[PDB]
Amino acid sequence: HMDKNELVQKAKLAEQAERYDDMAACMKSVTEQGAELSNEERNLLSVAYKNVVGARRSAWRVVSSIEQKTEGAAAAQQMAREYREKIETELRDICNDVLSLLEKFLIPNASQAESKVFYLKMKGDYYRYLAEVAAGDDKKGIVDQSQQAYQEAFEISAAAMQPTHPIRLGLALNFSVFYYEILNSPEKACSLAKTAFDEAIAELDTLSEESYKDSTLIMQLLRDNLTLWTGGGGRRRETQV
Amino acid sequence: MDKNELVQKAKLAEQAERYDDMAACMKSVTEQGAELSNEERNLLSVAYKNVVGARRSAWRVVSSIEQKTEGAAAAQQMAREYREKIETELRDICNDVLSLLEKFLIPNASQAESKVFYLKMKGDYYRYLAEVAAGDDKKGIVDQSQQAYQEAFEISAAAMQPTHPIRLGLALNFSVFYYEILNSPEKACSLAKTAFDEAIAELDTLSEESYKDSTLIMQLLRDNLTLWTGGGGRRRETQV
Repeated sequence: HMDKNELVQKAKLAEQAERYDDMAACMKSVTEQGAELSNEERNLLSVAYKNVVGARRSAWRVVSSIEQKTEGAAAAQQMAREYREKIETELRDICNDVLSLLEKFLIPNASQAESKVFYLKMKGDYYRYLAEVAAGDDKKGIVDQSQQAYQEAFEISAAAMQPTHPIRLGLALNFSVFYYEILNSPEKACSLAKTAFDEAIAELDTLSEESYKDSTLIMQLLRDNLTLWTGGGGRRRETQV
Repeated sequence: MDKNELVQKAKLAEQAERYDDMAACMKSVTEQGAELSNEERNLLSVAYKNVVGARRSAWRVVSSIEQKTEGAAAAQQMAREYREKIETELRDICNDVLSLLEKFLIPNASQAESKVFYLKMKGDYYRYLAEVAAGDDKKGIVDQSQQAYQEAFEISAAAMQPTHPIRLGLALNFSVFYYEILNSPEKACSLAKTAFDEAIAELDTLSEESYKDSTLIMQLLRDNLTLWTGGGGRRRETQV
């Protein structure tokens, strides 16, 4: 059995090799050893599972579009439907894997506000991924679970973290996307993103260069979504005194 | 199920970039024992190139990292063991493809261009084995790759046009084999240059579609030749 250092070293090797199943298995093993993850181990775990589920999400959108495009061909549409359902099962199993890890190991032992916000955001993300493909009688509960987790994360970070903190900015980005795509609520999605951006830009100048670089990267994403969602109108071009 | 349904599933898997599914569909088609159509042959080879390719790239990444870590030793052992795990997956993939080629693809090939395709594929997958083999094991593997390429080469020189994409692709890969596996760069260059030159003389007779098919591979030959003969005193190019 590998100790923690060997598992982290192997997860980094697997990352460079783009072997994300291996990477996630290593970081799940690290997690279940029961010690609080460091910032870099948190990033390795989250990057690994995002890529693992990300392959299915992309494949799911492709096959869904083919299923919609072949509506006049029974055999072709049925084959695409069955293949989408197969991908969905994989996707749900990955989400349930992550959600179980968050509930059983990560969230209960998060002793600092930063890490708890990170894991509650992650819980919001993976219920959101479930909500992207939920289409039966469980969608309503899943959508609510996502919003509850995001909101709990928002509550802790609003009180414990500066608005420039990358975790708080990343939470605002994804929670905004949840409102836009899952709830079909563009006005709330935009005001949430705009508020987090405005609150950060007021303090951005006070950061060290390295922290500034980190914050600005996420603030770029908030800006890009706002511009995408509001088009040429709404946003007024900027000039400088 | 039926051959046609499996082919449709393979094409769906291709669009979803799920190459394990794609490869599994086309393996089942091959195992039905009927000669593959050109479309089926390309789906099979595309699928397994992607499946094996993921390990080939991972193996090179891990090898490169392993060769650039000199401060530690237990980390060095962990990097080696991870490479050996990737190696085992790579060999199993190659052995899977080589078994299909021996049992179904090469025996059922009724036309010259098909036999050259599969003999080239056999050369390719022994070459992938040769990329990771060591010692006495490597010699036999390299010989297997060379013998397959050479038989494909002799058939294609006799029976296929020099512009045929399969003949040109054989020249390209056989040339890389000479350069990289046999450490014979001049012979690799002469093989690439001769195939390129032999195809030039008949490009004028081709349809637009065949002209593009042939020249796309001739550009890969030229790319390797430019890479292998270096810039030397070459001045960078600008276009009016």
